[PDB]
Amino acid sequence: MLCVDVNVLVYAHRADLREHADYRGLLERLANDDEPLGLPDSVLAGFIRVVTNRRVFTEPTSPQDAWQAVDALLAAPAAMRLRPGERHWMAFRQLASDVDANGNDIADAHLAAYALENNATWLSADRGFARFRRLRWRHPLD
Amino acid sequence: MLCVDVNVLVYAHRADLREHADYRGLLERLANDDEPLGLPDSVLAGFIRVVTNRRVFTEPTSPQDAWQAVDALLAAPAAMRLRPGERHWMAFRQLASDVDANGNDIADAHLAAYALENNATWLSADRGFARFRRLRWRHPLD
Amino acid sequence: YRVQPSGKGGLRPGVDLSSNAALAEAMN
Repeated sequence: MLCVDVNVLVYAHRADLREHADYRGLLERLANDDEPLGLPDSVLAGFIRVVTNRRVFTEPTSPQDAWQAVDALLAAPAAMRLRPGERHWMAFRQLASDVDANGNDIADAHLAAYALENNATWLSADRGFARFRRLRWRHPLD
Repeated sequence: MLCVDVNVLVYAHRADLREHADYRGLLERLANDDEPLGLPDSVLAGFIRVVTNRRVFTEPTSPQDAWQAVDALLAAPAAMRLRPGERHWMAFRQLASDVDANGNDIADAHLAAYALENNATWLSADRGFARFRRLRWRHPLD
Repeated sequence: YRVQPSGKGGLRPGVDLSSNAALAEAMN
């Protein structure tokens, strides 16, 4: 199973961004592939918060547009929504303990826990994920 | 059941902050009360992220200290950690739809969903929570 | 499944999508 971060969804959706052509192709391929594409609820929620956000974009995506994009992706044959498992809280604590996580590292550990609990690859633009030795993390364009 | 926001935990633990005596008493009263104190995993994670944050505090609480406080709160008789339930995703969508949520509203809706799913009172310092008519929200000091 | 692309006008100044910590600071 491959799990993806907020950045992968944002690049795939926003045409204005330079990274968009690579991300849109990657997302369509992951969504229609045999391997399940794991989508954490926090990732789906994070993508809506970022695209619709006035601080992030001069012209924010409409919430109605953001929700339709989430709905279409969840519709994809590979897509599986992930809700934190009973294992997610222990996995999050183990990841946080591994790096002595502080500030935003805690947010990363919480996102990372979805991949660790599922033994899934975690795809993120952020290379800070390299910090979690236990985590299986790859650059999305790798 | 009463659910509490990150600010309520943060005020309770930071002696330096002005709100601390009031928040510390309320939190201790909630933790030892018969009505369950519902603590979402996202709220517990958020409290560690804020207390240990270098931008937020000139001297951040240590992660070791932050986790021991979380472990202590969990040990309290009222306290129940909450994981999102089967209805959490639909409840989050309903709250976001109710206010046309955009940007940070999405984060508030996701947190508010733990209270709506559990039919719990949401205690938050933020008065913006009044915008969710479906939510039962009260200021914590009230 | 096909992405339906949307958006125009780019990012606000100083915002980098690549870093979760920076994006979090920019949003609040």
